[PDB]
Amino acid sequence: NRPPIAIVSPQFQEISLPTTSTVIDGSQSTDDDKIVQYHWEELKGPLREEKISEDTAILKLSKLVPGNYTFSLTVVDSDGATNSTTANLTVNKAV
Amino acid sequence: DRVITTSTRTWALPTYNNHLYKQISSQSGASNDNHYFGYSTPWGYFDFNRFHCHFSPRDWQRLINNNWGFRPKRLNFKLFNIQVKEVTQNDGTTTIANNLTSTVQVFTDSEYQLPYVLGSAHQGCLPPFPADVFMVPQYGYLTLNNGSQAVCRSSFYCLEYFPSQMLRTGNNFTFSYTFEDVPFHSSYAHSQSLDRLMNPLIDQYLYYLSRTNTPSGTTTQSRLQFSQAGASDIRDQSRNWLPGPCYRQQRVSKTSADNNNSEYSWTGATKYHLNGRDSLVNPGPAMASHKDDEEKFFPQSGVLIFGKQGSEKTNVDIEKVMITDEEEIRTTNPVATEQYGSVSTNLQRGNRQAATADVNTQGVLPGMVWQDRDVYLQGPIWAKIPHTDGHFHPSPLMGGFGLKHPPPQILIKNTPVPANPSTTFSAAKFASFITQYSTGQVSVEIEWELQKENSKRWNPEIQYTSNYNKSVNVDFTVDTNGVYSEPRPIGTRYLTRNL
Amino acid sequence: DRVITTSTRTWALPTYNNHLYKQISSQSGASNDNHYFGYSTPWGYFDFNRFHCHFSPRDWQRLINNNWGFRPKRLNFKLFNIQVKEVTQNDGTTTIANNLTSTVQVFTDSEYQLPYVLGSAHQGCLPPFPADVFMVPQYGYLTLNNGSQAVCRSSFYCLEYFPSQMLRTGNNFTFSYTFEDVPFHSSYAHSQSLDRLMNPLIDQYLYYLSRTNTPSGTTTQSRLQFSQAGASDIRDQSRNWLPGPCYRQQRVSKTSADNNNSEYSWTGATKYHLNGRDSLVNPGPAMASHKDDEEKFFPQSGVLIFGKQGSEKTNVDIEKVMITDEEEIRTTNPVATEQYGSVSTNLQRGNRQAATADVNTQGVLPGMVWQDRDVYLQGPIWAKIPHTDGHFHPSPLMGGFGLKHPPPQILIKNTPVPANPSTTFSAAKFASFITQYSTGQVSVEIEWELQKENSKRWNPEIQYTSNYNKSVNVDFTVDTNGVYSEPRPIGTRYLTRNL
Amino acid sequence: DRVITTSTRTWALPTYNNHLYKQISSQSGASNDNHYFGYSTPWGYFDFNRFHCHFSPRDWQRLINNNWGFRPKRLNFKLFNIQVKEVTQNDGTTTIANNLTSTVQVFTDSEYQLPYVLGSAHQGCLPPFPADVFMVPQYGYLTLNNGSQAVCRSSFYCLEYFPSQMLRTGNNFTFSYTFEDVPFHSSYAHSQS
Amino acid sequence: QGPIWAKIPHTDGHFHPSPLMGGFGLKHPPPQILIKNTPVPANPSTTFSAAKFASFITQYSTGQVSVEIEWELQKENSKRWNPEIQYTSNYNKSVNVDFTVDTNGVYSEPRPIGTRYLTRNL
Ligand SMILES: [Mg+2]
Repeated sequence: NRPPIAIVSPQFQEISLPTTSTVIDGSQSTDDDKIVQYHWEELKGPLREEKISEDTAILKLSKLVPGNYTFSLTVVDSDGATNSTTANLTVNKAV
Repeated sequence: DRVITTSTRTWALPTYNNHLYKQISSQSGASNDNHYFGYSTPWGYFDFNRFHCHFSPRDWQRLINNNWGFRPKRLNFKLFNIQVKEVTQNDGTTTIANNLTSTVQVFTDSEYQLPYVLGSAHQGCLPPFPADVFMVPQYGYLTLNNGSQAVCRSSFYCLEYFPSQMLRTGNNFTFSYTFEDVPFHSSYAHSQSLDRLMNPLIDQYLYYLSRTNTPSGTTTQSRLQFSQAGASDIRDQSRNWLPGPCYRQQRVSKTSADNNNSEYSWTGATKYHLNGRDSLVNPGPAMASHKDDEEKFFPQSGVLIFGKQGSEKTNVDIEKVMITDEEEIRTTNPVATEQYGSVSTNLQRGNRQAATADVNTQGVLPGMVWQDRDVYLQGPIWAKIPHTDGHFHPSPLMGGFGLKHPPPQILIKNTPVPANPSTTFSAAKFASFITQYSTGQVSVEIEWELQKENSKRWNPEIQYTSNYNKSVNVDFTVDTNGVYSEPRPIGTRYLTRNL
Repeated sequence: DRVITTSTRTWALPTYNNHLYKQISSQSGASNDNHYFGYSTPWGYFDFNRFHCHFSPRDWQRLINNNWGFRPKRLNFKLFNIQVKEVTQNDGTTTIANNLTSTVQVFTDSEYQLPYVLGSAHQGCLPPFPADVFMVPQYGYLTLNNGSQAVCRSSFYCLEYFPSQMLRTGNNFTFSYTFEDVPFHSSYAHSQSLDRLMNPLIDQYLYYLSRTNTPSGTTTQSRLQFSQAGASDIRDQSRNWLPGPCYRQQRVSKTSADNNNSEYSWTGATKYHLNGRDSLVNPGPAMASHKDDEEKFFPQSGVLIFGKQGSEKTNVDIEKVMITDEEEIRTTNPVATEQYGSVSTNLQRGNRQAATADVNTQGVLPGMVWQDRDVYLQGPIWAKIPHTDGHFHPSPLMGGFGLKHPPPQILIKNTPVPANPSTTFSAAKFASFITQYSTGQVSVEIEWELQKENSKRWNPEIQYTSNYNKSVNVDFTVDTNGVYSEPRPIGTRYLTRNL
Repeated sequence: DRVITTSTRTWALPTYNNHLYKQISSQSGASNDNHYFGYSTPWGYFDFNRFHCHFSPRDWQRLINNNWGFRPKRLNFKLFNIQVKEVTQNDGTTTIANNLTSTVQVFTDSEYQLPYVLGSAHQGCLPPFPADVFMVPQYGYLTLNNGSQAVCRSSFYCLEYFPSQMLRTGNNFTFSYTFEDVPFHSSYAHSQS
Repeated sequence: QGPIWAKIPHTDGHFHPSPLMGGFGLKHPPPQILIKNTPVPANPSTTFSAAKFASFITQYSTGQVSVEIEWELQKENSKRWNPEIQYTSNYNKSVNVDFTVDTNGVYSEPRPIGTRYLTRNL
């Protein structure tokens, strides 16, 4: 079989305060057979406690402080094949 | 109390799949929500499941300005003046000739043994304008899938297995069908709202809690007080009924600056989750599109959206589509973009205040009343009610008549005609054919039953009418190039009735 | 289109309660959810409310591999070859003798005046294997309770008040009953899912919002765009129907390491709250046990769980039980352990993003379709529909036929026979009796109506079949000690139909 | 206690042997076990002697999971919507046209006077899948041989000698046959040895 | 996918005439139905020639053929207690469905299906 392809709707999130919650969609990820696992991971970002690291298709980020973020989405095949793709998020402080 | 529509059109049927049945799937890679597995067949089928394949715009106006209801009674379907043409290309030229010996096969699935695909709003009916010639659509269907793969209960249907009728030039096909007893569609709006059914002159004999605390020196004190509601506190009246069910939709504006600058076409959509995959609810349960004086807002996926003439297939701008709106039912059904209401969440007491919550989803409750979605001139007529153990109020969500035994699928295909065979036997499957296609006339005649309007109201009603001013083109007409267009969606609720 | 089952068994009826009616309650101390109040009676009753009391395993296979539906039509019940035995113990020895003068009393509650207890999945039916002899169960019932105490509306029924039939050796009892018109059970799975009923070859004429913002220089800009859905965006298609209702259950794994290390059998259970007390919902509304390829998961209390032969009563390990699974209905019903879908929660605008929420509870909505729970060979046949003003879709949640007037309770008891009375009158209640019990044959004959399978599918279907390989024991047979066992639960959905 | 199967297919019949009857043999050299002598004819024949030319797989399953036996009772055979095409090649191109005047000859050998070749598991029946179009097989037969040579009792059959039916476009052919009493096939295994 | 019948050879003696490949041995099997295109001569010379005509107009025929067979059945009537063996499709997922056409329109029969699933005693 062919390995899955990870897809993220927004790749340049531009959300500033007071808006503290954005969202990244990974439900568009596609592969010949079906995807059996979704895995989100924050590669970098503002040192804080509220982390997600969840296993859902659509990622919901809340309580986001200002700074730069980078999330890596990893999807898994029914055979075990995987693929990853990165997402960018920027949270600016009010003006 | 009866109106008979009759429509004749000219169709062209090519040979599909080169006569083969093929397995089709999303096995090229898709999202979990987009995976499928099914079969494309070599057959074509006849689709006349839209009101405009039967009613001319003037007929529609006559129907909606004068009737409170209508429903289909019977239909007669015909195929005649059939002719098969053989196409041969030599030296980069095309020659077409008539074959009086070739046939066309017609299978009418009156026992509903094949997957019913009419009822899924597909594009391929008899054109609304009678002078248009149309291509008959290819029949295909889907079965169970697990990703892009099939499972054991997945079904494969071969249509030749069933007995069909053969037609050669000169032969004609007739089919008569009777619709089952179905409720009349309600072609009227209500002149009263559910929360205004009382007599505004007389107070109620019943009481309601009108105050909870009262002045006690310098501060308040807990004290329950009751009042009888009259016209001044009309919101507090005791009532016997509740607004219909709801499944909240997101709200978008026809004014691009009123909307958020992000991608929420999917992330903010109202969905249903079935066997691991999400589907958009569209259009969901019948709800009002907007509340009074907010005509610019509509439910993200809560209304039927038609395309204007010549509109493309993807990422078309809002000026290319005609967004319908169901503001007529706002008298009984909740507004699609707001909460159904509010409900208590805790138990109040001396040191705890009453808390409440919005209810964004509301299943049917005893005492609920509602109106179903409206039908349009360019919308669906019927849908087959799924064959299940239970189906609550089986009125197709896109609008129309839910039928147990809908008009059967009428499938048609060109009989294959082998090209020159070798002179030595070969067990191999025949793969060379004489190129051809058929064409002919099709006429559908439906008898509709009507409920004549009989209003005793004094002032004049609302009627659908053409705009009396001057214009470059007339609505529902052909332009200077011969192109027919439908300028707007025409609903069915002009007349009024009280609740 | 008919199949008649007939079952004969040998029963033994002891004297219960020593002929007394006793008040029973939880008055020894219990939780609020476990309190009760009722009466144990001296009567026994006949229970044949399981499919295996009528169908042999082979009969069941014949039924499920060939029919799309079936429902009960009539029944004939008999008691014969009755014999009463008197037991006398002298010098630590037991002597049993026949009494041709003693009787047995049989009361058939055809007017439903007594609390109906059949329909609560109790263990005491005619054994599935015809050579087993069974003890007739004791009849008891519950009434209203307030803690461990009764209230004024609490009812007390004395069965002698009603006219019964007396039977001595040689007398026999016959009873015929006709079932009311009830829907056929659906013994088939669907070969199509609700979200895949479209023709995958043709696009829809309707549009849906496909994009909300678009590139504008270096950033995006709000802009609504629409598309017509075809096969590549099949999740966005406009549909006419919705999946059935849901009441979310927790998910547990048959693999102990996949589960949390805590006690949530109750704290994490799906419950209903009635008059101050909680009850487990089990099995609740018909839902699919798991989504594709997750056969190891099941609803905490969403499926019927049978015990393997010789399984104990409490805290039995998972290898001792047979967990059923309703994956067949996943084509129309939601998966029991996931959300019904998602719904909009706010109103988006320039400075506010669209927000959504999962719906873990969903009452019926117009346009919803669903399949009821499957019946099993070792499961319930019918249940009495509660006598209430309203009851939506009265299909017993454990599975089976909901009946207004179910087969009546047939109660039986040994007539008391006083031991040697004193020779001087005493008004005191007689408390010394001659020890005895009765025994006899019971035969139940049910006529079932069938809907023969008539599939026009081309490829072969799924059929229930025994495993063709070699084995130490044959399934649904007796072992080397004479013990009969049912190795697995056998459902009824093998054949397939389309939606 | 009855099940009726029905199968319709589209066939193509070329002209065989260029209309000639030819003597055929292994006279080009063969082993003693492979020698033969016979005739290839210009005729084609219809073969529906396989269960899949009548039973769909689902039908077969319905039959085998529910019956202890079955046997054929009667059959009805039809030929219809016949059309003859004439092929003319000019300047390296192919043109096909319809001839409503030409015929097709159909001979049903109900008196079993010709060598019966059905029953030798040959490949040319109505395809199992109903949408397949098949070429009608050429009829040929063998007679007595002594090596690659014939002997005096070797028979030669000319099919035109028999009376056949002529069919032009529009004409159809029907034939009904009743099977003789034959034992039921045993569709069951024994549970005892 | 096997043979239905065979013609029993016309001989003086034939012990238990059940075709060895399987099926129904028949004395008078369904008759051979032979068919052929009538020859149509091409342009003949204008002077008589006794020689055999060897030039023909190239052609072929085509049409529909339908066979309808009525079969008699002996319904299974087992009084056995445990369940029998039945022919069944494999309930698991697969790229292609058995006895179906593939992505190119090619029909295939994946395995041979016999007729002996049900059981009787000896
Ligand atoms: Mg893959």
